[PDB]
Amino acid sequence: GSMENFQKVEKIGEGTYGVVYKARNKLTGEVVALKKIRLETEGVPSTAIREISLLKELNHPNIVKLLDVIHTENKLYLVFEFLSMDLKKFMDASALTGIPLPLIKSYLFQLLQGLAFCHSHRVLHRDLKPENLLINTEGAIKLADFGLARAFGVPVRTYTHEVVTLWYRAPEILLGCKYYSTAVDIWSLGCIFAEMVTRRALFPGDSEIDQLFRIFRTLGTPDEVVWPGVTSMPDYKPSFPKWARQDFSKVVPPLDEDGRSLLSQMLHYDPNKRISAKAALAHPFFQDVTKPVPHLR
Amino acid sequence: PDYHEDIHTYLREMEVKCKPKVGYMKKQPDITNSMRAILVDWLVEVGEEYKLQNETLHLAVNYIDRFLSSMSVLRGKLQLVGTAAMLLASKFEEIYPPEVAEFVYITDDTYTKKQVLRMEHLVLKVLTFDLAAPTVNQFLTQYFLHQQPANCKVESLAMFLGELSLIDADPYLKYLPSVIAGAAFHLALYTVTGQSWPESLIRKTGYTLESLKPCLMDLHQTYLKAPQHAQQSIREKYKNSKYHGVSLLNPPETLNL
Ligand SMILES: Nc1ncnc2c1ncn2[C@@H]1O[C@H](COP(=O)(O)OP(=O)(O)OP(=O)(O)O)[C@@H](O)[C@H]1O
Ligand SMILES: [Mg+2]
Repeated sequence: GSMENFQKVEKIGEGTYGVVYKARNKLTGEVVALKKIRLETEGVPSTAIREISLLKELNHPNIVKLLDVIHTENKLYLVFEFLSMDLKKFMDASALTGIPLPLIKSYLFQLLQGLAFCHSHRVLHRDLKPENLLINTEGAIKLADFGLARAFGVPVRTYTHEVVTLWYRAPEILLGCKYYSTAVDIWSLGCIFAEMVTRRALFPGDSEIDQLFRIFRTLGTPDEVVWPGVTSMPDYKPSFPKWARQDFSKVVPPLDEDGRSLLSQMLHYDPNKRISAKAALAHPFFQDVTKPVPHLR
Repeated sequence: PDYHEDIHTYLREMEVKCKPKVGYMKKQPDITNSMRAILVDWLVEVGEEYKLQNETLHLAVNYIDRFLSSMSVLRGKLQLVGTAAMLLASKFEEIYPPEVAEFVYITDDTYTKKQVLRMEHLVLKVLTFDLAAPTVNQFLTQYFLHQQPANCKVESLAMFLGELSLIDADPYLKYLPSVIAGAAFHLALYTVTGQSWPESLIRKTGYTLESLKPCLMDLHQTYLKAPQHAQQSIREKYKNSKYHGVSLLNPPETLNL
């Protein structure tokens, strides 16, 4: 693979380094996404080093496929399979009518399959959100954007304290725990599950403290009963307001019993008790899952 | 809990795939095991100076041995390959990797910034960006979960012994990381507590003391002879309280195996 066989079509995003182009293989007809990464006199960005080495190990139907790395003097192109839309654009197009339940359930099932596979291959994603999930016309949804991902160890050590865009960021990151692990990706998926149902973000804070207080007002302020060791966490304050946990049926009102049960396990405070992606695949919420095509262009 | 078994299984598959060629030094016309030993010892000091993770060191040595399995290098360039490998491992593994200038600086200006950057690119091409390799370190930390109860000295001593195996391609290039970790864990356990490789790890790994014996016999000798080895940076490093001063523990005279 090389640049002469590709014909650029249009800009479809700009992460950094920075652009992503839709392009066409002239000899095979394959449509692809070209992520350009500009080569700072600091060499290859660590984000690209991780993104590429992790992607080369992850071959799964629900993880975006890295096809090739075009590798010249001043430029680095990543060639990906092209997908029509991101989940964030799809939810905007569904503004008024909403997203059919069978699609939501199909997408969650697939996201969980994708994530279980990541976690099984010792990879933390760390930036799950709607704009990083890609959908095609056949009804697939795929994890994309592995620029914040990392290979973890067993047991984990302390990793980067930043991590996860704020709205989707787990309480254990927000409370500054020295160790976090696969549970943080599940927390993000639970937020996205809620968001597919309501079509607005579950906890849209603008600062770390605002984000915590929104979580506390929805799920109750955690005590040592619900989350042993929480009151000793670095950024825990005994002055935190103590909100009652509200009727969980009020958090995402259209959800029925099985959906609520599943959502409650993904948003459990204690990362130890929080459901794994593997165990969630077997939740009764999925007893009747199918894979419909999206109902929209 | 979840994924511990899946991850172990996956690392056991990948370590076969990421393994350097056992013969490679005999195909290198200009460098030797002795030169490699010197380089690896220097990388330990670099790790000391910049306070890098142990995992970063094991990754770098893995990148070097894989690079040298397909690329002939002259002795004056071996250190450049080592510098780029350490830079890559740092970018992969560290929260705060040192900057490129810091890597140029510690080669005592043998090389330029442009050389280091060009070698980084070359090493990535040759490895085809396959950077997520299993190390002795990554097997050790899983094996540590099977202690009863956890013992900081056993852990530190196992890491020390795993690190010593990095220095000598003869014989260690012929053993898989999971096997070296098994030998280092047993030997540490035996040294500090008198206990043996636990049956719970036989269930997990499928390795017995019988199948670990060849590696363990080598490692035991390495341990006995460590104070007389020409490379001393690992012993110095493991005198620090960070590693519970384990390099000052006396090796056992015999193992019973
Ligand atoms: N394979 C693909 N097919 C179609 N669109 C894609 C693909 N990869 C990326 N995009 C589009 O480009 C956007 C940015 O790419 P990506 O998220 O991988 O990188 P990024 O650096 O995080 O960018 P951003 O921060 O803008 O999301 C995505 O949200 C998506 O809309
Ligand atoms: Mg993105």
